Amino acid sequence: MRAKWRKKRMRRLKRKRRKMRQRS
Amino acid sequence: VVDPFSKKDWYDVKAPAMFNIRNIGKTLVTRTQGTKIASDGLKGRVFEVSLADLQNDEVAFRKFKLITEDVQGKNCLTNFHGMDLTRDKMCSMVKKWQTMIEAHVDVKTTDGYLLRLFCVGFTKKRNNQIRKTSYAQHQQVRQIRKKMMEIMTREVQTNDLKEVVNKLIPDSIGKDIEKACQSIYPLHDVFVRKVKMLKKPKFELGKLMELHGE
Amino acid sequence: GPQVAEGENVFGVCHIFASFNDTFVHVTDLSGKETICRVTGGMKVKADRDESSPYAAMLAAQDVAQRCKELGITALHIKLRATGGNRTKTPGPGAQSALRALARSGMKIGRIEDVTPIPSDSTRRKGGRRGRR
Amino acid sequence: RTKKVGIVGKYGTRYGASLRKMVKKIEISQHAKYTCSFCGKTKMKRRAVGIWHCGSCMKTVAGGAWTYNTTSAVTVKSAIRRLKELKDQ
Amino acid sequence: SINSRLQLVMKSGKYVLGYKQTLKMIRQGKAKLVILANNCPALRKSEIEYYAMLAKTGVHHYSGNNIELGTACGKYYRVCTLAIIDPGDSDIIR
Amino acid sequence: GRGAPLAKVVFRDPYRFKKRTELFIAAEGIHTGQFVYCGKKAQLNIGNVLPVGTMPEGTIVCCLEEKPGDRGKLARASGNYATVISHNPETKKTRVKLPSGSKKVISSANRAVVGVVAGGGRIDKPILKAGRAYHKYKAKRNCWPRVRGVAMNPVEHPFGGGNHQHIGKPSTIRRDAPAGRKVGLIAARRTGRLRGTKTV
Amino acid sequence: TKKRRNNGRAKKGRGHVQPIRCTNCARCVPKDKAIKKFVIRNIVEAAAVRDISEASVFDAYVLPKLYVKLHYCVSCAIHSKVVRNRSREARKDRTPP
RNA sequence: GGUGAAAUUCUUGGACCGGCGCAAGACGGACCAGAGCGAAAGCAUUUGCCAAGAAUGUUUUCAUUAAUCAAGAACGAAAGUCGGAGGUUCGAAGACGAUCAGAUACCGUCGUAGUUCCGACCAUAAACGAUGCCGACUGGCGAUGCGGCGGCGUUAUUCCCAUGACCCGCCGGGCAGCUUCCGGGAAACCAAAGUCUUUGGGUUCCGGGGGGAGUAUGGUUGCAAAGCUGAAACUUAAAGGAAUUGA
Ligand SMILES: [Zn+2]
Ligand SMILES: [Zn+2]
Repeated sequence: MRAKWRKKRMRRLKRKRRKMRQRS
Repeated sequence: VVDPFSKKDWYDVKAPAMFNIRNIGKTLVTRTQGTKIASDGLKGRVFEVSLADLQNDEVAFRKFKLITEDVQGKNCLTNFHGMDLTRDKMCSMVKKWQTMIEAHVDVKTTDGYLLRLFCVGFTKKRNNQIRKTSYAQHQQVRQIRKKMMEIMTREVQTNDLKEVVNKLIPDSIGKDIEKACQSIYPLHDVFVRKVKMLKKPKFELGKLMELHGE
Repeated sequence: GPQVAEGENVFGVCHIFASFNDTFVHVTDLSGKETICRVTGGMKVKADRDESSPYAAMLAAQDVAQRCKELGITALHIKLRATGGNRTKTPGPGAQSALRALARSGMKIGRIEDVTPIPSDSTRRKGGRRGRR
Repeated sequence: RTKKVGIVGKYGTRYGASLRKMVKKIEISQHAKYTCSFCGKTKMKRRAVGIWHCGSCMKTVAGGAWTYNTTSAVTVKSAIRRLKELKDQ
Repeated sequence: SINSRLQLVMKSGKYVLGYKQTLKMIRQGKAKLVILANNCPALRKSEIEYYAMLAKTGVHHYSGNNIELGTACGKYYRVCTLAIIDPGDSDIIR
Repeated sequence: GRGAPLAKVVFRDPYRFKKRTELFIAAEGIHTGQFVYCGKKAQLNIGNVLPVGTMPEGTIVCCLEEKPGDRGKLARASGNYATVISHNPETKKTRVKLPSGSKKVISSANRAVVGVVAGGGRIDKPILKAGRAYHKYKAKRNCWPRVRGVAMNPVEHPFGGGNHQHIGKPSTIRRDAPAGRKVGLIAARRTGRLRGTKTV
Repeated sequence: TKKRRNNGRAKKGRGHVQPIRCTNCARCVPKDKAIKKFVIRNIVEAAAVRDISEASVFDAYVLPKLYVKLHYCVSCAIHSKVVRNRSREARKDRTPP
């Protein structure tokens, strides 16, 4: 994990999490 | 197959007869052939003629450009239209740790020629001076620039294109500005950076013939 | 050619546009409105690689000298240009060799100028700003 | 009374939020009263599209569709003045 | 600096604001300077200049409009025509 | 039916005692009580009518004549204008940029009004309503409620019919197609989303 | 730690510097931080000047010079061999001779 | 035209070139630097106008009116969003051409959004002096800006003072090196990163082994992307800083 692209992956895991809660 | 060096003819260029060398060069031009005009085609041409070959004992870093006005048979006439000091001189007198002052002004002469004059000044470090920098304050630069504004207006507005070009040939305006500015700050490299026109009156054969025959 | 005495010289202006890819030597009358010739390093060599090499520039310069000697023009002033504008202010390698041949061929060369376009500040410069190759 | 809807509260939910937001800016400018440059009174209303009237000095001016002065008009007027001055001097 | 001189006429001098009062002052010789806004009606501007020519008094054309001339007089209303009766300051020059 | 406001201008007849009334396209900025000037010696002001030959380059014009002697044919819609590019005094021709971006060589004796047409920005506001669209075209012509050919039957449109709502054939049609066949995209040089600016 | 007190560039006072493209790899680098040198090279190589001179018409009055500005960023400054790495007391130096 | 070397591509309907003009919208090179101004982000063509400010000077004025600061507020590189003006040059996304086993990239040519101005959002960066503000003390040497003071002389306005400009200093406010066994520090290095166990001038923000984790959840802002506030369970004996000699 490079610092920035770990941050990008965490953001993209967060965006997927938000859509799951929205549909539920 | 056909070489275009025969379908054209050469004319000799003559500047106004107020310089030292009238002959400048021979410029080829196409024949009329019943469609185009060689006189109108040669009109609007501009030959750049420095003072090195325009005179014989003048500076070699002042370029004079001349606009054609009329054609007399095999002859081609010209007229001063603008000037610019060489950029190889330009880059050489600008150095480090010094100050430059510009001033641009538009002045119209009585003949109807609108002229935009640029003047350039540089602060002079004295012989004994030892300080690394020689800056002039914003307040001194503004009044120095105003001085070049007023001096150039006086020396151009009241003089014709005849007189103004005769004044710029020895660069007397650049020396006058430097000496007058020695009161506030003596200056070392002072000349006129550029002179360009903006408008012209109606072209007249009488004026051009008078200039070329005087 | 013009009808002039042997004691005088046929004068004209010459521009040497120098770049790192292809040098350009071009000769016209004083004003430049009428045109005498143009030779470059491109027409010299089959490969586009050596358009900027000195050897092709000398062969191109000899092309200027012989074809302009045929017309009847001998004396030429020089005005130098780099790529100019935004690109480098430094003339490329194809300037020394081309000027060497046009001096060895016997043509007269007098005043020298630099009329490279030097902006107060031109617009944004191609490339972008990051990474190389 | 409202948080953000302003003048487009008359449309309720009946169109998109973005369409109501775009028309909000235009409807404020098309119904505003501007200061008259001729008499100085703030009575320059809009009669129809492109027509602006002052109810004090009774002056009618051709203007913009929703605003009194379009940016294209100001630039053109300033440019024509420059071109006219260059012709004269 | 015309606005600073006008400010000192308001504190110390005498003046009339508005078009009807200046015409009265011109026709009875009490007007020393007359100031017109730039958006004054053309007919009214010409009439005041004619009244001032007959009464031999000066007309100054203020740079701004009636909204800005009134603000220059310290007032919260528009002023289009004003006449100075007594300067009290150095506005006599022009 | 016309977004651009119109100006009623009264002139004075030079041959008999009578005042003439003209209906101009109102250049943006003109006002009631203003004096407009028409001629070759008219000054360069917004609202004046001048030949394009006497106009300098870069001048913004509206209600431009396509051919000399017309009464204004180009740049007449609201917020539209044409630009003078260059003149050719030898041939008495002038190049003008039209509001579509096209470039046209016209005679220099063509006249035009200095400025832009009033009422610009009209297309910026969304119509927002079927009713507002209805009122817009009630003043123009009977064209507004547009049924789709795919929603029609094959007897009234080439795109009608089918058990699904589909065109069934390429919608790009040739220029020489008959009248009842020239539907869809007539002589399309390309289709789809544009990437840049397309011009001839 | 700080390898360089200067932090590589010459900018200690101001906040920003306009970038200049590298000659060898075409990479943007701040001007003050890049290795910038003035190169004067004769148009013709010193050994090769004579061949041109012999064929030259001019009475030894023409000596054209090619002057080209040089800009290398630091990643390829080394490859060029310019700016070879210095010793621990070495860094604190200047022009070189 | 361009590459280490090659090309896509513009090209006998005349590109490139040189000369004369016109239009477009950006940006102000060499001057311009351990120099100035602003609370910061920032600020460079000439000119006019508006309002403001530091330092200085003062035998003027109020006479404690005093500084960072919970809560609360305003401005805030660049990028991004909405909206309206034209796209000159550059240039995400994207496309095309080379280079290799692959090249989703570096190189070249275009190129939308963007890069421009205007109104409202967005509040982030290595917003780094990786270095809070107010206050006292605490070596020196050669310089720069401002203002004030003294002067042998040189020089221009000139014909006197005077006004400019150079040189020598002094005083107060600064941006600053450079040396230095002041000193402190783990050292690298620093007159503050000193006066610190011989520990107290005032006070705000902020850290408490490494991860989990700037995550979950709640709240709030945003058109979205996301921003602000922000855990616990569980898991690890090291992660780290500086410096020593080799490679
Ligand atoms: Zn009114
Ligand atoms: Zn590099």
